Amino acid sequence: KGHVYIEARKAEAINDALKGNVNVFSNNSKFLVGIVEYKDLLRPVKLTRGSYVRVKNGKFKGDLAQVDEVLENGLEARLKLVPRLDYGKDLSYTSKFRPAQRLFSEAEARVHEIRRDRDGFVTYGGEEYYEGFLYKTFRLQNLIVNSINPTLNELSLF
DNA sequence: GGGTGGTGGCCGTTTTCGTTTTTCTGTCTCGTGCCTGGTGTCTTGGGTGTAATCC
Repeated sequence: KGHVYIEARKAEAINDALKGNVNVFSNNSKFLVGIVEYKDLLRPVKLTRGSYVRVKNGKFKGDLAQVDEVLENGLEARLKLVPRLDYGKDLSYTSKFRPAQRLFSEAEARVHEIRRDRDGFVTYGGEEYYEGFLYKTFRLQNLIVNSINPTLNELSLF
């Protein structure tokens, strides 16, 4: 970030390539690059099913999960979460007023608030609930699969 | 119903160039004293002076 490279053959060529630009610090702060480093400036640079992942988007941010099914297009990956639902207690959400999490129990939703499709698979307000676990189409940008440090609650649960 | 979009949330973040008194501290060209290698001055004695005559 903040570093811009221009491939020229003379210093004044770089000067005029960066001249006439207001998005450039007025200083001519330019440094040469070693032969080995030339290719190092253009180097471009772990998502598996059953991989423990966390969410960062919308209301369910910061919730660990399991990647369930990846779409053929390669942009959206299904997740297995522990729902955070209110059972119609205050329906008449964000990432700061959210109550705690708990696996879907069909009995509670039936008693308080529901189209049963298969055994354990419940479609509730556009949400997929398999065996009490939250299923929804999560965009790959919304999820973290690398560098996840499991917490105490995850050891207790996972 | 579903496409387009203001939106509230979330998320993380910088850059046009536009005064006063002292003591202590660290450089500073500048100077001086030194020094050593080419050189300085002495003085003896024999050659280079000199002088006549031969032949």
